[PDB]
Parts: sequence; structure tokens; C-alpha cells
Amino acid sequence: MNIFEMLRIDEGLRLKIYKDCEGYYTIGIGHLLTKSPSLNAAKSELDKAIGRNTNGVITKDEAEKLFNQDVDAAVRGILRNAKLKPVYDSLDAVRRAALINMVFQMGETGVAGFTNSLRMLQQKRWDEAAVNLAKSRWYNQCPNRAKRVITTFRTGTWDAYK
Ligand SMILES: [Cl-]
Repeated sequence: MNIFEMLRIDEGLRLKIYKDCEGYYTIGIGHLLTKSPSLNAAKSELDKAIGRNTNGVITKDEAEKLFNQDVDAAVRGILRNAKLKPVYDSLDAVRRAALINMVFQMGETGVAGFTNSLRMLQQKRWDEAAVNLAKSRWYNQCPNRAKRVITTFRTGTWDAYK
């Protein structure tokens, strides 16, 4: 198991615009198109991202290109961020994958504000960190996924995905 397989399990593959937990317009393997309620606004973003008139439908390779870009942008965002980097440096390989997962899903900024959990992860307090992560809009809104990501931080194995 590796970060790409993990994310492909968490987000799934959809070749048509759809809405995420949060009613936000998405495509492919979790690619966020926009927060506007406008679908026309989404389709516009999509064509821009793809480079062609897509009419809201993409191919599987197109989805894969977007996913590769997004995982790359998440990792780089962690490494540049003052609050996220030291946490990442302190973690083992499985836990690192889980932090990449969070950033991909909610962005740099959003993960950066989970101040208390980040400190607990840094300090290797796994059980407390799992309890704290569960008290968030994130988990209440989208519980299944949150669950897997949280277990992953809890045990340091790929069991929730196996
Ligand atoms: Cl809560």
C-alpha cells in the first residue's frame, strides 16, 4: 500500500462532475474544482485544468494526470509549511502518508490549524491524537474516510485499508 492506492480508495474515481461530503464540485480522484454553487463556474475551471472543451466529462488518463499533480502539490505544501514540516519529519512512513492524505483533502491551511492534534502527533501520543482528530467538523461531516485516516495515525499500519 502506498499514498496513491490509499487516496484512490478514499476518494474513488468519477469521470463526471459530482459533489463531495461538502456539496463542493469535484471530478476524478478527489480533484476540487470550486466552492461556487455554480456548475458553470465548475465546468469552466475543468476546461482550464484540462486544456480542452470537456463539457464536464474526462477520461481516466486525464483523471490520473490531475491526481499525480495533486499528490505532488500536497507533499510540497507540507515541506514548505513551517508548522507542517516539523511534524512530517518526525513521523514514520505510514503516518507520513496519512498527513499527506489530510493535506490533499483539506489543504495546507486547513491541516495547519489542527494545532492541538499536530502537537500530539509530534509527541507520539497516538491514542490521544486519535480522540482529538475525531472532534472536528471533518469527521462529523464525512465519517468513514475520516475514520480510516484516524486509525492509520492510531496504529501506524495499513490495516484500515486492508
Ligand atoms: Cl466536536
